[PDB]
Amino acid sequence: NLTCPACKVLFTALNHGLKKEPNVARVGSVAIKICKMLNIAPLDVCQSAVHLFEDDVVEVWTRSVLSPSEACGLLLGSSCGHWDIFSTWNISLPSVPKPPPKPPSPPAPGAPVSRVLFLTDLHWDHEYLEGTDPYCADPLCCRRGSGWPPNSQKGAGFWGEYSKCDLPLRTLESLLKGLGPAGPFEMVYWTGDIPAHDVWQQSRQDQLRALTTITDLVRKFLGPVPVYPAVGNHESTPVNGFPPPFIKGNQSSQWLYEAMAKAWEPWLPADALHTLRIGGFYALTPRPGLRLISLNMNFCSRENFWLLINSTDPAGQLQWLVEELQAAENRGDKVHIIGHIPPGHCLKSWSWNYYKIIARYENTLAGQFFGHTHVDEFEIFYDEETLSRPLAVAFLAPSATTFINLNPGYRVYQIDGNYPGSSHVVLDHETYILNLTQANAAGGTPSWKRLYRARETYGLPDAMPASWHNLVYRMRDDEQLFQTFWFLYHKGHPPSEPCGTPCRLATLCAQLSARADSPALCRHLMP
Ligand SMILES: *[C@@H]1O[C@H](CO)[C@@H](O[C@@H]2O[C@H](CO)[C@@H](O[C@@H]3O[C@H](CO)[C@@H](O)[C@H](O)[C@@H]3O)[C@H](O)[C@H]2NC(C)=O)[C@H](O)[C@H]1NC(C)=O
Ligand SMILES: *[C@@H]1O[C@H](CO[C@@H]2O[C@@H](C)[C@@H](O)[C@@H](O)[C@@H]2O)[C@@H](O[C@@H]2O[C@H](CO)[C@@H](O)[C@H](O)[C@H]2NC(C)=O)[C@H](O)[C@H]1NC(C)=O
Ligand SMILES: CCCCCCCCCCCCCCCCCCP(=O)(O)O
Ligand SMILES: [Cl-]
Ligand SMILES: [Cl-]
Ligand SMILES: [Zn+2]
Ligand SMILES: [Zn+2]
Repeated sequence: NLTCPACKVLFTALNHGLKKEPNVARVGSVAIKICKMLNIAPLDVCQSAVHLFEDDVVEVWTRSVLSPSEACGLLLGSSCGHWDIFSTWNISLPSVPKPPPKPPSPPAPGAPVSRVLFLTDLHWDHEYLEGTDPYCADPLCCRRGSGWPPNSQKGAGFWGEYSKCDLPLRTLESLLKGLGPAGPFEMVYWTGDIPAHDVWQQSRQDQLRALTTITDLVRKFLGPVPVYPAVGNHESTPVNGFPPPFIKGNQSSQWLYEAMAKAWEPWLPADALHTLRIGGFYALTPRPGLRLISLNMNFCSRENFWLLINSTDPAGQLQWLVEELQAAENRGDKVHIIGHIPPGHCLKSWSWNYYKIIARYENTLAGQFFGHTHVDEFEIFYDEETLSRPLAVAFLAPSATTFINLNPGYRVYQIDGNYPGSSHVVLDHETYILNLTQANAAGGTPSWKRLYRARETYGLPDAMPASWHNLVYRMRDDEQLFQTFWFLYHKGHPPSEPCGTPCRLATLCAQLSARADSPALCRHLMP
């Protein structure tokens, strides 16, 4: 009734009053008070952190949740406004009828094989310090500010520590030198997450220092080998905050996207840098017959608060994705996709609109590779209508960082080699680790070793989805087999707590949940 305008007026005033930071500072003070009461982190971390966020978090709030149109529609109904914050949305596919489903034929004898190294979640802590308390109250330890191990306890290890601690640069430098046996590689995929988890005290200069430093360190050791990286979530500041392109000004993400451009011009062509400076994604031809696609999965992130304003296909990334897939289908080209956050962890509507595009172009896809989870995992795609036929699989390589309680490690994919008629699909992959227990030991030397090989330990005929599909339900029945998977799940450093059946099924359910908030995919695991 007459309350409808009063709503629109009040929200307008508060939004204006939030232009003035002193009130925002008060509003910020409250968020801190909550931070301590909820024990997200020690108070030292709260104050620093909140001060970073309040400015931008309040901006989106004024532009979205507390916008008069949106808010009034919620309290009073459609009569007075419209509430659409995380409303659902759809993507339109082309008018081309999908060709009959078709799987790749296995490679012929003597066919060349390509090696592709996969690096993700390096997470460099430039403040990392040996001897400091690994058990500190702060969300990140083993550094300056962590203090020192109380009561004659062992401090942070020299190369790293099995705890909430990221890596020292020397351990990262060590990784690059020990790729001899893992190589030679034809190209590399790098799905971001370079900074550490010390978000409560990260200036843009701190962020870009890691970008440049780490980028130069890679290009140096790799040399002529092209590296194709993707955007991670820890790479901007504030973390997870990735304003879509329609946002402009100093609060835009231009500083980051343009900084990446300079650092990566040697690796990428012109048309890819064009789109990268805009939305943090790109595509290009790495070799004849293949088309690589790097996605800015921060436009699917629940954490991206900028999506409150408009969560509907930010940057038109999905529509841009379809353009490329259809083009490759016309050419007959295959496709690999890399991104940081895997689709199973995206926003619901985003994830579903993605699932369907996979289903449509199952024949075009030759690979999907992701990270962010820091553990060794995968996710299988099925036909949309029935979720019965597996049609694609994504690989969730484990992180390089120890964060948390992990052995460092990276991933290497053996794929169909560079030759005409290549399917460009994965044939096998290998995982290498660093056994810190032995490296940080007295008189110990860093030694990278192959933890295992895929088809070897799991005895698979191929790396196609069906093989993995069978693999999942197999482990549901056999206990000892999962205990092995559990071991490799943690890069050779599993937890102490045994994984009970509920832990097991939870883990296994995730392997099928390539789509968010859909219990039907875990129907077969428990009746
Ligand atoms: C990384 O290196 C560490 C080195 O400590 C490995 O942990 C060690 O693994 C050995 C055998 O795998 C185990 O030690 C056992 O000790 C018993 C008696 O305590 C002895 O009878 C056995 O012959 C064996 O030596 C134990 O799990 C562990 N040792 C210690 C001192 O912690 C770890 O397995 C390595 N990780 C990888 C992925 O290779
Ligand atoms: C919310 O956003 C979607 C698309 O994201 C952005 O929205 C536009 C405002 C613009 O910034 C685009 O460049 C971005 O992609 C909007 O839906 C799209 O709207 C455009 C028209 O601008 C249209 O061409 C597309 O077909 C639409 N696609 C979809 C999936 O909706 C939507 O209108 C935005 N809502 C508001 C209130 O701005
Ligand atoms: C009545 C509706 C119930 C739910 C409302 C919840 C919103 C709370 C957010 C308040 C943030 C504090 C900012 C105060 C800014 C004051 C500006 C006054 P001025 O423009 O005259 O200077
Ligand atoms: Cl140190
Ligand atoms: Cl079928
Ligand atoms: Zn990470
Ligand atoms: Zn991440």
